Amino acid sequence: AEKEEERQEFEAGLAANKACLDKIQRILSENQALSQNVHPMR
Amino acid sequence: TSASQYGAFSPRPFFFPCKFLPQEQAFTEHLKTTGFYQNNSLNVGPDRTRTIDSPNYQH
Amino acid sequence: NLYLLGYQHYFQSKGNYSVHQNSHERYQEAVRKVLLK
Amino acid sequence: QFRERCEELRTKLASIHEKKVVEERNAQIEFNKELKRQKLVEEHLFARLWE
Amino acid sequence: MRECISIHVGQAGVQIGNACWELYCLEHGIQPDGQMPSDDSFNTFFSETGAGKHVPRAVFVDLEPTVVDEVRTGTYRQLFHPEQLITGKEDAANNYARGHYTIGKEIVDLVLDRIRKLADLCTGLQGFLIFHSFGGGTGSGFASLLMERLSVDYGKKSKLEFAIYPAPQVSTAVVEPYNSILTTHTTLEHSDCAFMVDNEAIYDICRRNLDIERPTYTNLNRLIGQIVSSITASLRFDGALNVDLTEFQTNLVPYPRIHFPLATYAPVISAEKAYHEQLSVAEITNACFEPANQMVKCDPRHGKYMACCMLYRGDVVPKDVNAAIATIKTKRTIQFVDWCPTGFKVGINYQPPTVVPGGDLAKVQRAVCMLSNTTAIAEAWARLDHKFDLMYAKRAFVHWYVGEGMEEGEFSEAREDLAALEKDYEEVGVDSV
Amino acid sequence: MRECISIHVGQAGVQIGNACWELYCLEHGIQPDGQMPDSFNTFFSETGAGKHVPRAVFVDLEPTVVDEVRTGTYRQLFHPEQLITGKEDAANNYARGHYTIGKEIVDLVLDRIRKLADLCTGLQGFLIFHSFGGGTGSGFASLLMERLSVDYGKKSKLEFAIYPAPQVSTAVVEPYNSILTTHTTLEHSDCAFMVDNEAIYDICRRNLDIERPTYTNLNRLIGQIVSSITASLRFDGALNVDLTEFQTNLVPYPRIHFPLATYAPVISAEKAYHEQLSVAEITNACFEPANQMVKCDPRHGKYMACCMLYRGDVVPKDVNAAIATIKTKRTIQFVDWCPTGFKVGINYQPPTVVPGGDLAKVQRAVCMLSNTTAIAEAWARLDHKFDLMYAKRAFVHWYVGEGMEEGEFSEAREDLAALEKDYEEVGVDSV
Amino acid sequence: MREIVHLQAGQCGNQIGAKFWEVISDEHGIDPTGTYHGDSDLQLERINVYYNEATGGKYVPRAVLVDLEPGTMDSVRSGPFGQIFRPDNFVFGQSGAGNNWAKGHYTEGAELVDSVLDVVRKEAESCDCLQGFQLTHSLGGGTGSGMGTLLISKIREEYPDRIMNTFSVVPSPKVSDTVVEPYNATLSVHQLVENTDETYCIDNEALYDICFRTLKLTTPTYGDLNHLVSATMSGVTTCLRFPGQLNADLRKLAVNMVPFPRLHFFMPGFAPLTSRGSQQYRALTVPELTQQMFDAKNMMAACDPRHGRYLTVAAVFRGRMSMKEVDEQMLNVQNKNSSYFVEWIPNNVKTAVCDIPPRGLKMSATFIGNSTAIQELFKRISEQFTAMFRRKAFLHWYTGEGMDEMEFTEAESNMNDLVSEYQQYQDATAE
Ligand SMILES: Nc1nc2c(ncn2[C@@H]2O[C@H](COP(=O)(O)OP(=O)(O)OP(=O)(O)O)[C@@H](O)[C@H]2O)c(=O)[nH]1
Ligand SMILES: Nc1nc2c(ncn2[C@@H]2O[C@H](COP(=O)(O)OP(=O)(O)OP(=O)(O)O)[C@@H](O)[C@H]2O)c(=O)[nH]1
Ligand SMILES: Nc1nc2c(ncn2[C@@H]2O[C@H](COP(=O)(O)OP(=O)(O)O)[C@@H](O)[C@H]2O)c(=O)[nH]1
Ligand SMILES: [Mg+2]
Ligand SMILES: [Mg+2]
Repeated sequence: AEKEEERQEFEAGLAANKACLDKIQRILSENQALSQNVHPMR
Repeated sequence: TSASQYGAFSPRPFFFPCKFLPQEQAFTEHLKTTGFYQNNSLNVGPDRTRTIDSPNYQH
Repeated sequence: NLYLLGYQHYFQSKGNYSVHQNSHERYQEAVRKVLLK
Repeated sequence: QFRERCEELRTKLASIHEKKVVEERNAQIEFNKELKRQKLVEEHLFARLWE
Repeated sequence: MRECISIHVGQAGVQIGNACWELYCLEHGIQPDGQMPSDDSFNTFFSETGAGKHVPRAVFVDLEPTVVDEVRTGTYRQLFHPEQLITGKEDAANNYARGHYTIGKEIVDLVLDRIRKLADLCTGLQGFLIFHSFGGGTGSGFASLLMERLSVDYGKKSKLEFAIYPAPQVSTAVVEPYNSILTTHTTLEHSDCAFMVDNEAIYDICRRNLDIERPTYTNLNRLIGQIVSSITASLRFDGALNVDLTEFQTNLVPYPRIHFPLATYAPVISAEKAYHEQLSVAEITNACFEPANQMVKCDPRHGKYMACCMLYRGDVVPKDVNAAIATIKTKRTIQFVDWCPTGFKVGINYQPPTVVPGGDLAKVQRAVCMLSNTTAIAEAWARLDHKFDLMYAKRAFVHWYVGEGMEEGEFSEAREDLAALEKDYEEVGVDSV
Repeated sequence: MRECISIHVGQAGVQIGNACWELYCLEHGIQPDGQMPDSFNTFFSETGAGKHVPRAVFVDLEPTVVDEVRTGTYRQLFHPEQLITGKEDAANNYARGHYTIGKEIVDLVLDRIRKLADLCTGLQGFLIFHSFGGGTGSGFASLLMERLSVDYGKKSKLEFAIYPAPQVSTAVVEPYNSILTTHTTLEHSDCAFMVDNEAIYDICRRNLDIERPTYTNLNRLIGQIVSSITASLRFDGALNVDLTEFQTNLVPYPRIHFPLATYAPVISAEKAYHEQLSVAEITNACFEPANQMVKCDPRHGKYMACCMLYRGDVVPKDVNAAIATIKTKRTIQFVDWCPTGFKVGINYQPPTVVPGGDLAKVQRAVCMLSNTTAIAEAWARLDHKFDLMYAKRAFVHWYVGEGMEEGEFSEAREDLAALEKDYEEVGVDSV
Repeated sequence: MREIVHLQAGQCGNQIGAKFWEVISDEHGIDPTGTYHGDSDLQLERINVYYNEATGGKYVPRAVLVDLEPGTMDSVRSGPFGQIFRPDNFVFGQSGAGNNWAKGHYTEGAELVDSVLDVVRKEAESCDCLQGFQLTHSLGGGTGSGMGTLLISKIREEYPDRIMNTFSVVPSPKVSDTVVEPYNATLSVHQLVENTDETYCIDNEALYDICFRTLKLTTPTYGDLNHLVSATMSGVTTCLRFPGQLNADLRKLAVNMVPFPRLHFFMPGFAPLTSRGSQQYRALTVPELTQQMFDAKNMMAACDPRHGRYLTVAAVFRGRMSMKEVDEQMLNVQNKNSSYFVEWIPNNVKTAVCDIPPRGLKMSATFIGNSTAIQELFKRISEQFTAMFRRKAFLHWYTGEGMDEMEFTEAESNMNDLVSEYQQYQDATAE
């Protein structure tokens, strides 16, 4: 049972890494340099 | 006149920087305009023996 | 990027909150008082 | 928080930033070209007056 | 908030102020009228009214009316408050004596009252930026006396000094060395920092790197405005290492008699040249050490650096900054005084410098300003001493100043003062090894 | 990471640079604008705008030769600062380019060298190209090396130099410049690749069937020589060989850095139709005296060091077989103290071809760097011609009027006399 | 109960603690607005150590942020956890120090020392049993190096028994941003020796070294650097907030780390830092933590401890480990290295265990060690401070503040006496 639990923890770590890579892809697709303020004549 | 050339520029957006992130004083300005934290109160504080406060010691 | 290792919240990965309303003083009084379901 | 906590986004932002800077510089190039054309026509008309 | 006030004096002063203020308006967003089409990053230069208007903290002063009437007529005729622009009916005509004793004293009071009002408008002020020239009679004498009175008016406040120093070969005047000798006591005992710049070096830099032939005063003024913008950018906009004026004031001056740093800007290149050049921290900081890019006709290699203040701007990284500084310190010809192994004061800013239409600088994502206090500047004063001595030997033009009404011994006094200051620079250059 | 900077000098250097840099752009795929539509990073350099800039310094004392480049097809490829010009030239005078006109632009170049060097992280060496005949190619290049060697104590300085042809000549005072430049290529050089234009003339007319060539044909075959040397650094191979490897295994004594180059196969496409090309056939032509790139016969001398450069669909098994056959031939001699004298470098990418060129598209190639003492006879001819003129003191007033001492002429002649004497001792095979 | 008041000094201090407080709120499941959404009853069991109770289920900072410049604090109260602090604890003046230690210590500090003393007294009396305070600041500025010294000296008189930590940022000679640095540093360590229970020497250049090599981060900001010192000082009080098999606190280490009152400077280090190419090829275990930690490349101070002797060593482990493997390693490092440990102190090692693993991780360790290599910093600083002071350079700035000249002389002297007696403890016979 102990080794089964450790194996499932390892799988959970893999899943978390996959999810963070996918959201890295999404924020790669996003594009902005606004910094909450464009120059006042733009 | 050459001096008139200094201000002969119509505004067009590509003479302007890519981003614009200035210093915003919205909070510390108020905290300046008002007085800072300070207490002129009367002496208030419980008596404490630290390690144990108020046991039930008895014979 | 020090910790983009998977976050893996420990206690979240693996009642009394209803008793003490997520208040520290209430929990201290409770654990002095038993009252933990 | 997660915007702060990634480096590869800073790399991509820098890349796209410089890429757009290039086109803005091209606009500046066209501006300089029109200025040179202006000064040339000034010289031509003054030559006409001299003649 | 941190505010600074500009006291442009003389024809050079008002032209430089015009270029600088066009730069500021274009940067912060202000229309030529003075309104915003759309935080309070302008507070250092502009004051904000209830109607939404932006008002300058700049007192243009001149003794010849025309040089300010074209300003009063031009595109920014309504941006600038007319009582800020103060004029005199007659001028000194390259006479330090006239600008110091006869003509200035009429409008001393008016200029002092206006700057008092501007400092009243300011709540916590940071510095008085002075812009003038060493050759002009007004910009020498009137400037000198306004320092003399402003020192006792505000003993503690920082008084930054930007000045046109007479070029070693080319000159726009013949009587200029007397004025340049007599002014130096003011920038010695009544100034906090000075930035003497010769037009000849800027001409060489422009025709060399910018590749623009047939320059004019506008091309120089745009670079000077870029320098002042780089100085004030850490104050106006945020940075991971922000440096106010007091920080770099402290980390440049070893002794009270030594407040004459030297300026340097990079990259200063045309757009066509910038097309084929990668511009990195190392490249720009190596270009800022070349003697051909100095804004004063002196070679720092003939002397030794005592201090260096550093202002990066744009998309800059502290890792690259440290690597560049390490390379510079490993350099051998780049020498340092024995009493300073650590001699850099680094500050960084986020926003890249803007670009003026019709100007010359192409926009570069990162840029460098250097304020190096070295001991190679004394040779310029040596050239001035030689020319002034061969002048004063035969007592030429002295009748003008005497008939104006100042005593002749002040010539010898100023000559001895500058000789002593040159000796002080030599004493600093001496190493205890 | 591997980086090389070209320091081409003279009208030859610019014309060589036109052919060589055109080859590099086609080799890597660089558009005439300069945009790829990191094997290129040894020659080009990235910019912010995604533009690749050559690491070259073109210097000339006359503006017109470089002005064709400034208006050529590759105008935007080259950076304006890199191309350095001058108003007046040395005019076939060593002395003008060494004392009066050389000092005029010696310093501004060194600024550009430094900036190119600082852009590079790891520098391997400097490829320097010039001529022994012209004043700018000989006079100005001498000062630069003297300042470069004391500035860069360790970085390599290779030399592809135009040597005067034994019979034909484009100049009269050319023996004077050729003799007195030999000081620089001795104590300020690491290797040399002297070429006489005559030896290319017969090679092209015999092999490539072009009966009436031009310098562009001469320039292109020079380009293949430089490309084959650098090909190991640019691309991956089974046995990569860098500059430091073959410098070490070619110079037995520091006063001997004068080998002979040889490129093979050099055949027209139509005669390549009838010829099956293998590793053995091409490596036999690399030892043919008729295919020698310098007007001398190695059969009158002895090899002491042979450096072998292979490239293309080559196999190490067939390389070893070719070497064994070479060693079993009494026409080829080797010095006593070098029982093993070969150095094999293997590259994968075959050499490219240029439209409008002369060579055919060939799958395999071979470059040869053979040091021999039969190059000794070449400068003896130059000694004979210089002495036959210097006795009557002809053209001397030109060099004196510039301000160079007359005793340097005798000292220059003596130095090559000791040079040839040393190459006799190496030719001596003692017990 | 056991409470900490987090004192904050300077732009270094504000940015360091803001990242630190970002970490701890995540350690205790606190949103940027202030409530508790977590499911860990043990996260709330000891949350009063750092936070104070507010109405509506809110928990507030027990921090006092101090600076002499208005620009830094809006950066704090606009960031990831800006709004969690309260505007009253924000204390700061109108005029900076300009990196001048004297201005923040004498001239401008005196107007602001009152108000910060007011607020910290209220955070002190708010808690029932305050364990002790805590400051993060830099020795390279004008306020943290300046005002920060003036703050500590007063509250030492006010609260003598309470422990006092300091994560002082010491300047680096290899990378320095301030010409007037040595004057501030020499005038601050004299304050640190007299009035401080506990100090950790953090050097920025070491953080730049650890990120480039072990982390292989391409472009590090100061935020990555701030995260390092936050995780370190999370690992010091981790046993205080959570239960463990063998518990400890700051005072448990404090008595166990100070053989003599003059020595309270230590070299923090972190165990589990690996790059992203190292995550796949690893197997976390108690030995691998000790291997990564004991490597002197891993330390965040600016000196190599092989040049000195380990006086006392602490290792605060965090997670679930078997203790036989814990103590056997600590004995194992003592036996193998028979030259780097002091002999008059057998069993040099203090070890503590906290069951709750670090945030985002399964195993970790934190280290506090006293070596003789700390004297390598001071004597190198004295090499620069004397070079400044022999010519009285940059002295009129400090002299005009109203101080005399003997204060410099006593500063180096006390600094010289510290390293002199520190050298003696390196060369001392136990028997
Ligand atoms: N760099 C630069 N220098 C200027 C400019 N305008 C004037 N000067 C300098 O000013 C010096 C002469 O003084 P001016 O500014 O013309 O006039 P002034 O300072 O008011 O003194 P007076 O002529 O007596 O009225 C010359 O040596 C110029 O170098 C300018 O626009 N740019
Ligand atoms: N093989 C070859 N030789 C060249 C080339 N260009 C010039 N030469 C040789 O260079 C010699 C003369 O020197 P140039 O290169 O023409 O001119 P220079 O080297 O700049 O020296 P100056 O004429 O004094 O300016 C001639 O003998 C030519 O044989 C070339 O493109 N290919
Ligand atoms: N590692 C690190 N160092 C910092 C950070 N912020 C500032 N510093 C250091 O702090 C020094 C400047 O401190 P300063 O602001 O003048 O301190 P103050 O005068 O007390 O406000 C610089 O030398 C930096 O190295 C940071 O976020 N991380
Ligand atoms: Mg005037
Ligand atoms: Mg020529």
